[PDB]
Amino acid sequence: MAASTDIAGLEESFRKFAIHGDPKASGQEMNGKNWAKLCKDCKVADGKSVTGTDVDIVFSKVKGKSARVINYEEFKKALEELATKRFKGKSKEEAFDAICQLVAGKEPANVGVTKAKTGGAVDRLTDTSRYTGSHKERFDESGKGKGIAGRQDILDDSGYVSAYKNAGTYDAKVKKLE
Repeated sequence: MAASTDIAGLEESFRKFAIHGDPKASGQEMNGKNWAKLCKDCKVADGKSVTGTDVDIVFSKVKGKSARVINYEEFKKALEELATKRFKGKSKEEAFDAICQLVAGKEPANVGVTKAKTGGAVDRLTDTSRYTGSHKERFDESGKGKGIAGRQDILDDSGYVSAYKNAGTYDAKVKKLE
């Protein structure tokens, strides 16, 4: 419903964790830490279906462009993932709205805030972030790569079997000389 302002509350909670640190980011992306906490605060990572590691895996999968952070589109794509982890078997819409229902409205803090005062953030060398002078996203929002380039998911093999062993000074799997 409404291809733009779909859920609202979910988008609000996204901002809550997105602007965690920098309020000028608006709410375009989210890093692995804030995303990990997002699941924790909303207890989407229940441990029985979705564990901490699995949450980091999803984040490491959907991103694609290396990226310390994922954009809103890939966030709602990640939600579909965790949704199918728990609410699978039901209606696609219900599963998606359900997982969002467990998140929407809350902020990065289970009643009490997380005491983290100890990490030296005094590294203000001006070069750090810098805003005006470093770099901003170039206009490539219209023409992006469908599946990055070659789709690229997993190239996992049985373990590379060599005839009667030996082969070439033992199993030199892409060992420098190839």
